[PDB]
Amino acid sequence: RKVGERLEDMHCWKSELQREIDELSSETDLMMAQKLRLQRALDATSVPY
Amino acid sequence: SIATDNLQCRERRQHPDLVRDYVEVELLKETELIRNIQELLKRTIGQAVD
Amino acid sequence: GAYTSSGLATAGFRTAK
Amino acid sequence: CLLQEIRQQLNSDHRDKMETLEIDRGCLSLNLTSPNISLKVNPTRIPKDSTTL
Amino acid sequence: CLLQEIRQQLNSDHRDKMETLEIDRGCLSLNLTSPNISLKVNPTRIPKDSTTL
Amino acid sequence: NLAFTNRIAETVDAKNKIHTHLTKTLQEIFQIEMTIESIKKAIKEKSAFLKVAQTRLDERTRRPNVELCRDMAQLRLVNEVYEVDETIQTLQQRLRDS
Amino acid sequence: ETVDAKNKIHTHLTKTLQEIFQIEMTIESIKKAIKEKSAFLKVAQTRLDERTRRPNVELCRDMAQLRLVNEVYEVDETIQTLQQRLRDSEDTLQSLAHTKATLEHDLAVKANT
Amino acid sequence: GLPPAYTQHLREMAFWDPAITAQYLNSGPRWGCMQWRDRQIRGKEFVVTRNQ
Amino acid sequence: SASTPETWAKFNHDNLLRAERERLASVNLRKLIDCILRDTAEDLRLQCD
Amino acid sequence: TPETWAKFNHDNLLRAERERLASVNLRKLIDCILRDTAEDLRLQCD
Amino acid sequence: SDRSAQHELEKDLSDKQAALRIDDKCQHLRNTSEGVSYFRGVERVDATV
Amino acid sequence: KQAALRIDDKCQHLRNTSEGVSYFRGVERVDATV
Amino acid sequence: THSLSLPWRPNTYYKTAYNYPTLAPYSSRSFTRYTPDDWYRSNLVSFQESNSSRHNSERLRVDTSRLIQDKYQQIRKTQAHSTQNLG
Amino acid sequence: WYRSNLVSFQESNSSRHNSERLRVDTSRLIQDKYQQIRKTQAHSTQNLG
Amino acid sequence: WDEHDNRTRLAERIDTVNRWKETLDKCLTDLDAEIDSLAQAKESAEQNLQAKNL
Repeated sequence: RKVGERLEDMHCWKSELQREIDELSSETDLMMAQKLRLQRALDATSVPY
Repeated sequence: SIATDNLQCRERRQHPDLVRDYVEVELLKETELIRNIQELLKRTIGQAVD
Repeated sequence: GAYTSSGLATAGFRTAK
Repeated sequence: CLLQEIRQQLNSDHRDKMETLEIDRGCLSLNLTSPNISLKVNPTRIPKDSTTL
Repeated sequence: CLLQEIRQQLNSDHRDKMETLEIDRGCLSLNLTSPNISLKVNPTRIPKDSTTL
Repeated sequence: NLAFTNRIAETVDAKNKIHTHLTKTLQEIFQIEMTIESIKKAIKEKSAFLKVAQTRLDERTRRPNVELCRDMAQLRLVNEVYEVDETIQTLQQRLRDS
Repeated sequence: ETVDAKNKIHTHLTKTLQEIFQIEMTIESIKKAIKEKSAFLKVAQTRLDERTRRPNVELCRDMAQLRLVNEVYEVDETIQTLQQRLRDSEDTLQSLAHTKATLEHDLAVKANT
Repeated sequence: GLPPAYTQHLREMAFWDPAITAQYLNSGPRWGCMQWRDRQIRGKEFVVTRNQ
Repeated sequence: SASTPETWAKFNHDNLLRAERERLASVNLRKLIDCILRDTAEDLRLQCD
Repeated sequence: TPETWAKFNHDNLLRAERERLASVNLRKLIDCILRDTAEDLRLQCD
Repeated sequence: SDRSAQHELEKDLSDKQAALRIDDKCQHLRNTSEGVSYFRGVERVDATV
Repeated sequence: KQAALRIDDKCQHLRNTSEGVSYFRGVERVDATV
Repeated sequence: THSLSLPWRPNTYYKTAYNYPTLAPYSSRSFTRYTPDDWYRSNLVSFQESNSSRHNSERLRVDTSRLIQDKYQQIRKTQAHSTQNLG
Repeated sequence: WYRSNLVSFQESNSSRHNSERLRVDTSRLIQDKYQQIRKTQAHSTQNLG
Repeated sequence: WDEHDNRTRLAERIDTVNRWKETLDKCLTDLDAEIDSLAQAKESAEQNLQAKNL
């Protein structure tokens, strides 16, 4: 019974770490998408010079 | 080299006469004195070329 | 002069007797 | 003006291939007993890019 | 002890080779344009150490 | 007492090549100290070169209205400044790793 | 007024060179203080590391340990404050060099007159 | 003797890059966000220059 | 053994807190980048006009 | 002026003589410290 | 019973002697002692009984 | 011409810690060239 | 709620805290007699750990020496170029 | 022509009294830190003894 | 033209002195290897001498 209770305890931290790494991956994808706009803006400002 | 050779040499000594005698403390002083001497010679060598 | 800035890490080792 | 634009695109493509070469050489340099290896989450997935050869 | 002797002689000779390379490469890099170009006190001065080839 | 003979030979061999490993570790620590000293000397020398180049450029840029000229040496000095910046940063990274 | 203006700039420049020499000496003194406090941290933490290898009941929550923790914290605050002093002295030396270049240019242009 | 980007900086009109080191000359990327930084964990190796 | 349960739980909780703080910082960075690009485009349009 | 000319030359001569003085001071400290180290090492060997 | 109590005092004596050697070598440790080096995190790391 | 010559002569004759070599900051950013 | 075990062995904690600095203290707040296989395991791990650290330091020295030579030569040649251009 | 002169002398003497205050406070802090740390080192030797 | 031919002579001397330095580098590294390989053999004689002590 104690061993089963410990398994039930470890499942919560497993799920939390899984959820947090997936949310970090989605957020850094959105930040890379915001990063490419700055490079294209730099080129489109290199034109009017 | 001769000081480290004598320090390692005095560890073959059999277990009644494996001793910390007058020789051991003077050999420890010899090792530290030799290293201090050659480190200070290196530092004055560094001063000379500057 | 006095080597107050440099410390090497070693000595002529014997443990306990 | 046209030559300036073409050189901008070729600069971007050169940057992409240099970063690619660098990551692939790191992945080759990894071996056994290396301090960076671990079990990775979902390593068989296909990302949103998914370009073909 | 003999190996230590030979090591010390070869180390001194190697250090001398590094010094003469380090000064002669700068002598080659001297140009017509450099600041420290000057009339020295006595050219064709054979020094006290005359060691031929 | 043969079990004791076994155990003493076993522990004595453990002692002996522990001693060998200790000697090699101390010698490598010595050479590590000498390498980090070389790194620090290199960093202060590159700082001196940066001093010289940037002093030359700021002394040059006070020139009158007609002689404000974009010579080759100005571009060379700008490239030199950013080159020695990259050199300095690489030397600090190697210092931290050592 | 060219002559006494030029003499005023000359006195300002000479004393400025003096003061910059003193500020450089101050910089080197702060550097020496920093490296000696680093050696003191080295001694204290090596002692604290070697001390905790004791036998089972000899691991003791002594006033020596309850003082060594404040030792490491106080030398950390000391080296932090001295690093801050180094940054401030570099900033003031920058301002002095700016004033030196400005009055050098003004000395030259008034000396042309 | 000099390469082309410095020459078009020498000339009159602004047909040059606002960023001075050209990517066909630099060893490294401009504005490149990756290091491959490893951490000290005992028994597992420390590899310098993973990107090369 | 190598850990007590409070130590092991605090280990995992500190990892979660640091990762959450970094996600919030990246969100704020994305909002800053959008504001910067908006201001750039409007100022350069006004100058060309 | 000639006074600046002579002043400039004598000031650099002064700097050169200061350099010679520093070299002689270093020479004296060097041969003293070699005598000290050699005597101490032979004493501890005895 | 007497042999038992004598052995208990002898093992405590061994513990005190080794701790005495440790605290002696800590006491004579000055600066310029040729035995010091940096240590990281020792200000937080402790086992204490 | 003489003013430009004396400035550039002074700038040419520097070496590694000749005299008066000093840290400045931000003269890398100027481009005010006619 | 810890307890006192008469033999106390914090060696694993010392290794773990040397690896990771943010593990807060392991102290008694609020099986003896190792098997012979652990005796061989401990000294083989000691020997491999020393060899690993020593070889990492060796590879760092050779890379560092080549780096120092390269940077010194590069900056000297660039300074020579700038002096030629001002001349 | 006067308003350049007065501003030049103002910036000169401002930089001077800033630097003099800096130097005297620097020497005071160096002496304070030296004596404090030497004192607590002596305390460390006392408690180990 | 005399400037150029003496430039060639001096570059040749750079080549020869660099050749001699590169030729002594191998001897230095090999002497390090040889003193370590000989120092192991005395340690073999060490352990053999105690093995004949008992």
